Amino acid sequence: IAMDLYSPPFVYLSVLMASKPKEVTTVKVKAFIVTLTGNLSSSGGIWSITAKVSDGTAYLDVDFVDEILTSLIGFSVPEMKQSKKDPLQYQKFLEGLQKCQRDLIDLCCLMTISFNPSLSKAMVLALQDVNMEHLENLKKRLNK
Amino acid sequence: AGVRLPRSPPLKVLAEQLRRDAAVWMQGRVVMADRGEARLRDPSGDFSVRGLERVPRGRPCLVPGKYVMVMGVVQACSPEPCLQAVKMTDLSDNPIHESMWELEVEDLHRNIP
Amino acid sequence: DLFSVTFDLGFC
Repeated sequence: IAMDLYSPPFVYLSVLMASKPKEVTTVKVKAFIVTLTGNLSSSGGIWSITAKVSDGTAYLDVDFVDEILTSLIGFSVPEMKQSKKDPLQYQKFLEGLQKCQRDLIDLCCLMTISFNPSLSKAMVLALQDVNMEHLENLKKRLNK
Repeated sequence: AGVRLPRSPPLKVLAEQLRRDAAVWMQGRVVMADRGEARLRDPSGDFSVRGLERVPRGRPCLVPGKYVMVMGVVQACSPEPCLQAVKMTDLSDNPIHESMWELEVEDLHRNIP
Repeated sequence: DLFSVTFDLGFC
């Protein structure tokens, strides 16, 4: 029994590759960021960043939903703009920014990932922090 | 872009698994940390890592009692497995990672022929 | 002017 489609607590990247999906698909891996593949962008009025992540089965280039970043930085793009008018507000941002960098350094958890098979690269939608309920999900899956 | 890493994905492995049996994924409590190196403890046993010399860090200080994941290149399995750190991640935030980790490995190994 | 909170890595 290896249809790891929705089998909790998370699934694997190689399972998804091996399945070869016809259209856009949603999974949870428990992954970590290997590197950042690009600069942090604020273009289009929102945050974006390309990292390469992994779950032990494959590597994956991901983009990041503006929602995640705003929370990690505590600042939206427009709040960033106004954090200039006031310099003390900028300071507070500059922190949120290396705070963001710290976060991504130490980031490892379940990632709701949206894989596009055609244009080949995925896009991280949520980050679930791994809890004890997930722990028991893996006990049952390993037939205990 | 400004990056370079091994062709095949980091494998979830335990100290023992290496010690008994090239780019890997291991975790463990920090037993000793000094300069560019540190010795870790997972439920299987102990393993050394070098080259922290050159990995990114969230906190400037790697202290004993922390729990961390290492993506490393294997060095010399005998007589206790050494690693060459490529990247390292701090998991001390979450007490679960420790509990979970032993299983995380089995589950991967069931799922890859 | 520059952003890119960039953590990033090589080996060898």
